[PDB]
Amino acid sequence: DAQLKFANDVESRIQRRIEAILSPIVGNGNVHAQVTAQLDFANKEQTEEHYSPNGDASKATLRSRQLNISEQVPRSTQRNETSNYEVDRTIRHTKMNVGDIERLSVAVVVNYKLPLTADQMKQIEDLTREAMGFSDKRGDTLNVVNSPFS
Amino acid sequence: DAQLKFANDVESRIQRRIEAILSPIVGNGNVHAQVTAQLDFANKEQTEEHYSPNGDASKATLRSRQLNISEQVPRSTQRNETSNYEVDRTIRHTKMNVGDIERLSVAVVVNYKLPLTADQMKQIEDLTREAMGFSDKRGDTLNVVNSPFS
Amino acid sequence: DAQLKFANDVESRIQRRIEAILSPIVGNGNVHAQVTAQLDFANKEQTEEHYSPNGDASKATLRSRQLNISEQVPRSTQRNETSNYEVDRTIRHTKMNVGDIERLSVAVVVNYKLPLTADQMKQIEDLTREAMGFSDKRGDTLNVVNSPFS
Amino acid sequence: DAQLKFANDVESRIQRRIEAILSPIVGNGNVHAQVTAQLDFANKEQTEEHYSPNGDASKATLRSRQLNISEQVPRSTQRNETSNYEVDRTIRHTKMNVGDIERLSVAVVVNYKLPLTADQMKQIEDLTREAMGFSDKRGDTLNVVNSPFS
Amino acid sequence: DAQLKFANDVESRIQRRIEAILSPIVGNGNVHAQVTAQLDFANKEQTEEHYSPNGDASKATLRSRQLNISEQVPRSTQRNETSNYEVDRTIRHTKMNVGDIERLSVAVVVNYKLPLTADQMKQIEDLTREAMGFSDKRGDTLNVVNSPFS
Repeated sequence: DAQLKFANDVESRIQRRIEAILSPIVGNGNVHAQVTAQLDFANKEQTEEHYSPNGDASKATLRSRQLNISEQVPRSTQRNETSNYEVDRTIRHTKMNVGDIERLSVAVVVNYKLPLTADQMKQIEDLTREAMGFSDKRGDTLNVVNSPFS
Repeated sequence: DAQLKFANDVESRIQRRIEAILSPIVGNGNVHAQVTAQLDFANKEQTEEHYSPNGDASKATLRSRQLNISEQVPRSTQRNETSNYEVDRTIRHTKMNVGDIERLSVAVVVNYKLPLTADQMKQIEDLTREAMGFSDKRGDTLNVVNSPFS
Repeated sequence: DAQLKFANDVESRIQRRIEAILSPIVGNGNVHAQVTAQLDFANKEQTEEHYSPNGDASKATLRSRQLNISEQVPRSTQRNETSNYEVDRTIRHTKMNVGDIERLSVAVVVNYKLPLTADQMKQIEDLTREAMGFSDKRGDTLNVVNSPFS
Repeated sequence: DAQLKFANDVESRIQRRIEAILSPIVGNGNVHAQVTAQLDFANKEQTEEHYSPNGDASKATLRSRQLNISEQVPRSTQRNETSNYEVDRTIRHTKMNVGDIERLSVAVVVNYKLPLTADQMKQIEDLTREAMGFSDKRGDTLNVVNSPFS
Repeated sequence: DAQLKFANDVESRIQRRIEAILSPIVGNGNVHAQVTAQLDFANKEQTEEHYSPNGDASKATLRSRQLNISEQVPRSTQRNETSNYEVDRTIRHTKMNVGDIERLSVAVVVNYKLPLTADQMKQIEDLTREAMGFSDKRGDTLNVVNSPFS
């Protein structure tokens, strides 16, 4: 129902931003872009519970203790040891948001003026990458191609 | 719904600030910038509970104790020791805010006047970095390019 | 919602103060500054509980005691010792404030008059640092650059 | 909300005081100052509980006692000793105030008349330090610079 | 809120007193002073509980006693001794006042007439110190400087 409208709005934002940043370099209307946004709407909760290790005796936190030591001499021995500890704790209750951007894909066409060089193409690709909100974490994809218009 | 409007407002703030600081150096309208803000809306709580180590006998905090020591002479021995401790404690209840900036990305175009030199470009990049609120913690990204306008 | 307005007010205060202190040295309007304030709105509590160490017998605080000592002569021995202590205590309930400044970033442009020397630039940087409320604890950043206006 | 107004009032007080003390020496309006006050609004309580040491037998406060001593002659011995003490105590309930000054930073410009000498500059710095309410505990910072006005 | 007004009143009192005592010596209006009062508003209670030592047998206060002594002759012996004491006690409930002066700082300028000598300066400093309510306990600070007026 409304999910399509929300996705369309996000795509329109990113498209107008890319065109508005790249227009002053190449011209008024010699560039077009279309973006496809993979939105996620799955309601999601979470509850971590982290404990810091207290195995090493250097920073254990003893609340109690009992250390009995017998020794006879045929060197019989004995060593009992009860220990009650205290432990750190961290608890988060993260309730994710419905409507985030999980992945993007952008295709941009640039006009001749007649080929545009390689350095200018690379810097234009870089401007677009930075204007998208690019992130190699989400697996985003970009491809800018140069071909004469008609 | 409103998340897009809030993000648009934040982006507009940062954009107008960058342009207003960089305009007096390069000219009235010979620079443009577009920023993409990755906002986070996930409701999040937290509860730490930290304990200071009292393993070392130099600063333990004994509440009780009982130290029995027998010894016969065939040097039989014995050593019992019960200890009850007291421990420090820290407890925080951090309820994060919904609407913070998790990551930024800024693309800026500067005009010729005809190339601008390298030192001026570097100081302009540095001004922009400082005016953004840049932070290598959040993974922010900046790229300023110089190309003739049309 | 209102967080942007509060941040804008804080930034306006710091900006007007920096410009008002630096204007009489360099001129009426030959300087501009823009500041970006990283505000924190996360509601936060805390509860410390500190205990002073009473391990050393020089300043323990005994409430009770029982020290039995037997000895026979084959020098058999015995030594029992029960001890009940009293301990210091400190308890704070710190409820942090929502709306503090976690980090600042300031960019300032100064006009030619034609380069300004190095000593004057250093003292101007120092005036700005002192007028900000600078603090190397919060990780604040400052950068003042000199470039001709237009 | 109102925290900014309170901070502005405190800063105005300190600024007018510094200017009013330093004006009669250097002139009517040949000095300006701007101060940045780091105020603290975190609600804070506290509860100490101090105990004076009674380990040394020179000033213990015995409420009871029981000292049994047997001895046979093969010099067998015995010594039991129960002791009940009384201890001093101090208890404070300090509820800190919301709105104190945690740190200050002052920047002052003085006019030529043409350089002002070093001794006069040092005594002016000292007057300002004393008029601020300076304190090396809070980490306050002062810097007075001399530069011709325009 | 009102704390600033109370502090201003205290400062005005001390300032008018210092000027009124120092005026008849140096002249009608050839001296100015400005004081900065560090007031404390933290609500504070207290409860001491002091016990006088009764370890020494010279002034113990026995309520009961039981001293058994056996002796056989191989000189076997025995000595049991139970003692119940009575102890002094002092209890204060000090509820501090909100609005006391924790620290002062005074800066005074005196006019030429042309330097004023060292003895007169020292006695003027001493008059000011005595008129303040000076106290090396609170860490108060005074500095009087002589410079020509304009």
